[PDB]
Amino acid sequence: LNIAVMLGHSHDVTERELRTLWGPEQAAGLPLDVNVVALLMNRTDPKSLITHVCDLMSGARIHGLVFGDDTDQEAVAQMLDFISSHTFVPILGIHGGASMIMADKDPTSTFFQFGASIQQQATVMLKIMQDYDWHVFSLVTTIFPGYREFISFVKTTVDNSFVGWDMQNVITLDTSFEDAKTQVQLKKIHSSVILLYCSKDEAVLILSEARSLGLTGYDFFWIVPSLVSGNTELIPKEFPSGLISVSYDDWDYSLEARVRDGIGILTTAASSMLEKFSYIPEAKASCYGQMERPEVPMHTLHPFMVNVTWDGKDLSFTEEGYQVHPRLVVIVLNKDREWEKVGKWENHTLSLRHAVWPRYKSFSDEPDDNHLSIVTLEEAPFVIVEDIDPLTETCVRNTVPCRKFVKINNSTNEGMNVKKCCKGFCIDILKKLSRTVKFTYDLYLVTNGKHGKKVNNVWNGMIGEVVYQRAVMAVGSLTINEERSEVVDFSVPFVETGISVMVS
Amino acid sequence: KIVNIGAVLSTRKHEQMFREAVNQANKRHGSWKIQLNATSVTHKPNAIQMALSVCEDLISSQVYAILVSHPPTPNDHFTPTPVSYTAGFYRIPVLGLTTRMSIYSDKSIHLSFLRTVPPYSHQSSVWFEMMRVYSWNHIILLVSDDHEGRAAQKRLETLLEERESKAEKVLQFDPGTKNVTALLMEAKELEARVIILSASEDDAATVYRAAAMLNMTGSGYVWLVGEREISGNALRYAPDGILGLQLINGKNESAHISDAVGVVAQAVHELLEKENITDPPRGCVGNTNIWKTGPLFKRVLMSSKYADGVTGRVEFNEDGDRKFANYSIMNLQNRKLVQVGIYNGTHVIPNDRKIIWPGGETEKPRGYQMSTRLKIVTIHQEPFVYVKPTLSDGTCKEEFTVNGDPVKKVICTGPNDTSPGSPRHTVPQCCYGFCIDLLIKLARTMNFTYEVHLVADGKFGTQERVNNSNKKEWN
Repeated sequence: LNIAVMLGHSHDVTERELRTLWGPEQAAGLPLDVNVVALLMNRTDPKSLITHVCDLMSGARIHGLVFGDDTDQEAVAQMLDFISSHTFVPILGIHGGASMIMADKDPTSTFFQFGASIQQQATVMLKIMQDYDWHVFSLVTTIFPGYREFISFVKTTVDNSFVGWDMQNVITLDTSFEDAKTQVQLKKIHSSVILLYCSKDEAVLILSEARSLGLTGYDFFWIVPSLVSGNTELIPKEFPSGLISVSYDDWDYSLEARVRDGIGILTTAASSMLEKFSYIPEAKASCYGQMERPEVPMHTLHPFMVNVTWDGKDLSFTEEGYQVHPRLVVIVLNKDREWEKVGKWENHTLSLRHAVWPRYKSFSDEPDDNHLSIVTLEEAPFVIVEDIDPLTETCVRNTVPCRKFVKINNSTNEGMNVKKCCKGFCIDILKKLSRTVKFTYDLYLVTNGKHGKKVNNVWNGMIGEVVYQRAVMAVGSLTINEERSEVVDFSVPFVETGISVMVS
Repeated sequence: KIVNIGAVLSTRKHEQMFREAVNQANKRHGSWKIQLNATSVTHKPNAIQMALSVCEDLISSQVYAILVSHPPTPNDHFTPTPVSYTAGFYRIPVLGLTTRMSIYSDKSIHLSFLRTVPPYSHQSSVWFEMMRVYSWNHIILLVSDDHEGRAAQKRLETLLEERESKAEKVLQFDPGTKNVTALLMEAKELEARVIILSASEDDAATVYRAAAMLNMTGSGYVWLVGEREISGNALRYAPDGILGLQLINGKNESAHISDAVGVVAQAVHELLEKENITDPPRGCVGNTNIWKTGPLFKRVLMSSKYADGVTGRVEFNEDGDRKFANYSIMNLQNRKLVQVGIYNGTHVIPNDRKIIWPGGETEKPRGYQMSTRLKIVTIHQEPFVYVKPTLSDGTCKEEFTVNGDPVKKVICTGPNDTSPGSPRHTVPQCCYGFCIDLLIKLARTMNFTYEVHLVADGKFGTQERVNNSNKKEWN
């Protein structure tokens, strides 16, 4: 019947009136005369809350609430408790401080928010560690109120995993402005992927320290969620390439699209009211009196917000008000330090990415030349290629993923780089060389030719990848021929061979 | 310079006590230009409002800190959320004076709210001191499922597993459990009779009825009680000899006024020694920015020590609750509380008034009483357990070994259709083998009886996942 809307100063008010008119003419044509009152502000201010909220509660007892701000203060969504409990009116938090979920939803809270759902944050962070097989960790949080929760999430959800994630401990920076104790605790990072759970200014501090620690090198990786990114409109300076956040931002969406979605959620809750009741518990009158009690005898939307579906998208909510099928726009910073679309989680909470493994790409450079393109043939038992095993991850005990060029058709020969599991002699040898020569090795497979073909001396296979430097390194079961030694240098023989004859 | 400090009471005579303590603060060790003006507000008749005086009158007068009582009735659901969190927009520190609701002790949501009176979950640690005086190992825990209750569970389980002491049962409740009798019959099944209680008043009173009702009130049935259940009708249906707690200087709030004004005054004179003292915002309009010295307020309040308090040393935990506040342990005797236990915070002082344990004598009981009845389930493995049927009598036969020796046989309750998804019928079935010989040797040398069963699964059982694909459970 009535929905109130308070926003950050953004896309305008008559625009939202047109959005409401389009949502009304769209679908589910509402026997309830839904009427919406919207405003644009910039305040984190409780007298503004008193004026706007109490004057709209005086006016016709407004029943719906939508809040997308241009703010970042987390406790605002925690201060929505007194609206949820001193009006008992359901609240929708899309952007701004209303998005910032740190309020574990009370039985007196009437919270439903499009904000960064915490349990789903932990699971999506772990599936990000899955989908590029970054099993080796380093964990740095702080002791902001509510991070011990995330410590419990990481510990339990790794211990509930049979994957066996390589654990480096949660390095909790105690207080700010230590600046010597923090450097002692951050010289304890001795792995590649660094997982941060901090504020924004502390992230400025930690990146300023780690650019001195050498931890911001660009073979390291940095997956830092929406606690630090927040507004993608704000891009501060010390935040390099390869910073990976998970946020419900309007890259994939707009403001008014989520407006119409959330109003539709409220109208399906109101239709379930009109199913199970035929009347509605009205909103309160004033902020300045308590007439009889707070007896919710007509049973507000918490069983009615359980089942919400719209337009092929389940906009239903869990018991703690989080999204059953969430959106979860995964956004990675690049060379230009631009917040760009990478991952999605809308299809059964499964990842939808670009298959781009390398993202730290010389923003605050840190050049590194250690990656050895080793493109060999499938040579049993030197090279034995398996496929991806569904063993709760893509991690088999003796394998390396190797990106084949799987061509689409004969006319469309686009070789999709399909990672496939890899074993054999030479891969055990490259593991031995990662243990002795200790560098990184890039495994792919040969499609054009096998070893080398003098097609007017235009080499194919292994030698075609060596001469034209496709495979800078090439191992194989390569016969060191005199003709091949004319063209390509060779190492020591490591397996004795020659020509033999097989007979019965 | 001018520091405005608020106070939420119900009276104004103790607000004048705050004013005279502010005069003392201007006199004592804190001097001298002008730095204090008086603000003090009673409780409001409308619990919706609760911030009118705060923004219009306190934040407009730039109040740094407010000292808050419970309510004007102090016993309804009006335990002080709203003034605290309406001060908690911009991360302003608030000291709860006598609050014991450990919901407020949760730092994760209650951001900057510290107490001169610690809640009951700190009292959980106190019961561990009972352990080291009274030598227990088998523990009965009873928790109404509360955020207070689960936080106290967390403190209990940490302080158990630090000393490797192991509780037996944690039975769980809501505030309002009256059919406790099933959980009471579960509670009849233990060596332990050590009863640790955490629920509301009428919960306790009905339990003192139903358990007494069980009988379950005999010597050994020791009632370890939180102070909420030392109020109301939980008082009026409890038996005698019950160990209860009392926080010393919990109710004389004038001593809390004197201590709190001394603490906050020298905390302000620690604040004024720092740098970049940000200006307190007048308006709750246009001030779109949280405090910067908010964490500097926290670093002042956590690191300041006040040994010269009326209640003792006013020095805090890492919860902002006071360390080494004086404890006493009391005993309803003819429903009259009798002093036994005294603690500085940790130092055990049993009074000469004896502990009649709340059933029989003054003898320290035992939650250790064996039954010599051993629940055994036996895996269907021959020759270890030959699982054959019994007679038509349900009894085993009269057979012999190869040596002509009559076999030690065991009637074993177990399913017929020993497969999952089948009609399983618990039938007495004869059992034969090694382990029966072993157990009867141990019956002779050890004096135990044995309660032998068959496996419904026919399996050992490993850690496997239940649905939601993470639940690693032993099967």
